[PDB]
Amino acid sequence: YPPASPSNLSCLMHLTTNSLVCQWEPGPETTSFILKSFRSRADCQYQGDTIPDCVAKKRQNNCSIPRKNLLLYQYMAIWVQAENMLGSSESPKLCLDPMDVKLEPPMLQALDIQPGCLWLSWKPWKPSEYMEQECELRYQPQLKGANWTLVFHLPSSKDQFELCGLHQAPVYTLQMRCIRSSLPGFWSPWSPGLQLRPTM
Amino acid sequence: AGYPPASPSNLSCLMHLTTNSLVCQWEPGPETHLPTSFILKSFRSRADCQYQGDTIPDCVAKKRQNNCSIPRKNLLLYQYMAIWVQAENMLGSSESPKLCLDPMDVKLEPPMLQALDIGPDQPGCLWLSWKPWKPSEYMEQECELRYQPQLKGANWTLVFHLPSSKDQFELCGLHQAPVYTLQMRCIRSSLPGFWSPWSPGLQLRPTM
Amino acid sequence: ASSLPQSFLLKCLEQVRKIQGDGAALQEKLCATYKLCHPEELVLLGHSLGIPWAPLSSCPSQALQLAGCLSQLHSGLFLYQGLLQALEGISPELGPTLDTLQLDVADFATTIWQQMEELGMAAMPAFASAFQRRAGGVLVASHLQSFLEVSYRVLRHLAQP
Amino acid sequence: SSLPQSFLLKCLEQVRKIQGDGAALQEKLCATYKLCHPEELVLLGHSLGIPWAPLSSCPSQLAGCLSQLHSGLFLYQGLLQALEGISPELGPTLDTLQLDVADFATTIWQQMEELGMAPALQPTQGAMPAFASAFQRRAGGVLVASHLQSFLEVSYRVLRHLAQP
Repeated sequence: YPPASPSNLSCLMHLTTNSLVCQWEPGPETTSFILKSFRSRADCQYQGDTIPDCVAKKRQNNCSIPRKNLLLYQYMAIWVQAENMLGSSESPKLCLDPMDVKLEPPMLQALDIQPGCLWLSWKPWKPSEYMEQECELRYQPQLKGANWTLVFHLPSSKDQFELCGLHQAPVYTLQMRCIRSSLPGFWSPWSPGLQLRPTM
Repeated sequence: AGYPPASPSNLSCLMHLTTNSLVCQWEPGPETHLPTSFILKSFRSRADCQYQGDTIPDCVAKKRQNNCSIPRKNLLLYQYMAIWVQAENMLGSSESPKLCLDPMDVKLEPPMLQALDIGPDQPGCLWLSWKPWKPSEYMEQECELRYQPQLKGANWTLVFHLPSSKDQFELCGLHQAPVYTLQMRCIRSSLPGFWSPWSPGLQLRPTM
Repeated sequence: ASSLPQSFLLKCLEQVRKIQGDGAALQEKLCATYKLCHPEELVLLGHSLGIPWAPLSSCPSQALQLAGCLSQLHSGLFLYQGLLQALEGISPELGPTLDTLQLDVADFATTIWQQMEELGMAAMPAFASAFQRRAGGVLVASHLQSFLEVSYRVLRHLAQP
Repeated sequence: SSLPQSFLLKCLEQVRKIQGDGAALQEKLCATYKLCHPEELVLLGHSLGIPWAPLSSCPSQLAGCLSQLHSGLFLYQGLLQALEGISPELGPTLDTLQLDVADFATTIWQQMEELGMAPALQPTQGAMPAFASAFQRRAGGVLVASHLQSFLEVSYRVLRHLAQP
């Protein structure tokens, strides 16, 4: 029957596959979905070139525009179209610069060589090494009382960094996360817990 | 016949320094045909509004008003708060999704830009001065100035990242016409905020 | 690398500027209405009335470790919030001005508290007469201003490491 | 300032992204053909006729330097086009570097136009070098990429100065 307008269309630039991956909510099952876009300028008012249509696979509620078909530090209008024999629905268009939309946590580790002290080092997630990031380090003694303490505004990579004052437990957990420095972007997920024993 | 209330949408709030209150507005959707009521509901919270802080007094919209305001006395400025609208009539009720904001992150008026007859006692010059909108002078802001000669599809020339106050600002080399049009707008510096509208255009004559 | 979010420090600096204007508005009112314009003159009344002052000794220190400075800032602000309440609005003509100032100050304290919570960092004088309330008003406004002028520096320093 | 700080911020990012693509290409030519020291290919630069984008002493007329930036880039996207893919093992790596130089040129060009800073005369691609044989295309690939790299090493400097984070 007539397809309902798809919703909650989101898009993320996957550096791994080097492609803008979009996904929508197909809505009340009743068809085919075609992620359609067009090159444009800001606010997506400019009706630029037609980015070749990406037709979603069978039971996949997402598509994926290869970077060969995208201008990069420029805006574009995206929308999904649901088409049934009884009509076609179409989602609201999004206006994004693909470079504005997915970071993976930085590589935190122990500095490979004082009491209550930990030496550390980290390097950014390589595929985003080009991006200037600002990170957050959070740590805590692995005690029954969960309380995280942070360190803000750290670089995306540190040669060596001595975290100190760590005497409140034999072991501490540390995680780190980064975000694009001064331009739009979301935080990366926190890096995996890192149990480390402060120099006891 | 009567329909249940639809979940309100496009909920937006603006902190007005003039009235010193957060004014929110939404779109109620299709006419229900029943006496349906709307209530602006909120509670103090924290970033990401997951934290259930103190409840903030309901704000019932007047009939025909798709907006409601929260007085400064009810707000905790510089902390986040969750806000949503609830509609309801005999056949049901709905709610808008929750909006998470710090009232101070959401309304500026243009800076006060004025000319000066500083004079050189050299051709193509103007001297300007500007002060920020008074009610907002405690927040640091940066401004943009745009000017253009009154010509055939003359285009704006821009000056970005300007200070919010300038006692004397020389602008020379304006030779394309006898009269130029200048305008300035400001925005909260380094923190969330929207650009103010552009001040009304000045028509100045450069020197000579 | 700081234990404080750069936005927190910025919102704090914005609150100092805001309170500094409120107090300025108050000190203009008291000098226009009651010709009480030079707090200097009221120096001794500071002891006579018992105006508690506020230290920030822990502030010209700290860095990645700064709960001490955050606790002084809060308690200092918390104190002036109390003294201003003690003035019982001073008078009808100054009531609104003083009220603006005390809400602002109170919320600035609250705000520093809740942030300490988040980050894990975890009585009043008498003023028994029109004049005492007016004088106490002039002294507390000026002690608040000194406190804030010192805090502005502590914060600017914290925000620019 | 004459330029939007977020434009300079994105510019500085594209320069880096591109330095990353070019390092990828050079890494690929070395791993795939043992061409690993452009110092050794230098003299073939003559032969090949690889030009050199000159940032005509421009540490600062933005309309003039931002345009020197766009033309340099416009030239390298020409040379990289000329390399006709280099070879199947390299086409993808090269194509990445190419698209990225192409966008940065565009981006810079659009900003200039929206600021009325664009050169009166608009740029037209030049007579691209003769990368006739496979070896010319590979050694062309090593050289062009090394030229591009020093170009972006200077560009990053002028841009980082303007854009004060």
